[PDB]
Amino acid sequence: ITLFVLVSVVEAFIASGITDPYEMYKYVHVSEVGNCSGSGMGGVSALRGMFKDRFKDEPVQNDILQESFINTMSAWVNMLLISSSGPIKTPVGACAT
Amino acid sequence: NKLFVSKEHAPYTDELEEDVYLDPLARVSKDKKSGSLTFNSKNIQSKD
Amino acid sequence: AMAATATDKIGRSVPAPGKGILTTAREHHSSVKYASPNLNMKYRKRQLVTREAQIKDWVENELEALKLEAQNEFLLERTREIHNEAESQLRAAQQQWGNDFYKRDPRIAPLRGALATYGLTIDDLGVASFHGTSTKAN
Amino acid sequence: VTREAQIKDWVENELEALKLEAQNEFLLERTREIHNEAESQ
Repeated sequence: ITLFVLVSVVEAFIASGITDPYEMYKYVHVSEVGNCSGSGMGGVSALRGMFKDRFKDEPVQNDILQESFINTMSAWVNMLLISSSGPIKTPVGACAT
Repeated sequence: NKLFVSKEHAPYTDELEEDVYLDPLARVSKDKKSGSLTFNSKNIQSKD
Repeated sequence: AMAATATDKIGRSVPAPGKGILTTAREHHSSVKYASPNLNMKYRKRQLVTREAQIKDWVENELEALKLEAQNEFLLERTREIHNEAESQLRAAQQQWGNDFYKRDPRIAPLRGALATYGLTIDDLGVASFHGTSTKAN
Repeated sequence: VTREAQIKDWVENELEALKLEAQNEFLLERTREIHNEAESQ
């Protein structure tokens, strides 16, 4: 799911004509770029890891738990592309997210 | 196959990060050498 | 008085805590030789009282104009609106000088402005409840 | 448009009051604030 989000964020910025996100900081402070996107369920594959693959002693990465959080997708977006210190409000609204 | 390009460093160094956070008028600028947007120490808490 | 969130920066550690929340204290000091009157509450209260006089002037014009536009149903419906407009102007004035006087001022950090709204200063913040998790990094 | 006229009236009072409170550093710092107040109104 995080890969779907990363591609979507990059493409959305291309549709805005912003190819380098740091260009945003020529106009605004780093505390003024937010991410309010969310998810109904987050990283369900990581949840399967924790609840089933681990129960069968399959090899599961040690930090699998962090990858299941609904807000981890936005965390990776910031950690790989945006590098802002703006608001981060992740909604969970099932099908109205 | 390079629409997505991962950022390796923040626009500020670890030495300037808190200065950037505490200066609401801090803005990046094109780095002459690297040709990349970065925060410049002379542009932090400046009268300009 | 205040609530805010903040992310950190480029990294590869999801669980690592960072210092983005420090932005809550952001404040431009390049020019601080003389004090800003915006931070003085006596000065803000003077502007509010001036603006409040102008509003009641505005009220009397719109009332008399309605009197000429006139009848009971017409007057009650229009009168409710003009006074509703007047309350909106008063509340906008109060928001300008009492609640949000610092939002446009880069020389006032959000934390400082949140406290100064009620006449407190940075030295009045007595207790910090720490996330205090008992981990080394946090 | 009515309210906009009242604001520029307010601007001229605060400008002249500053002129009497006065110098370069003092004027630039205070002037930035009064015009910032006027934009807010």
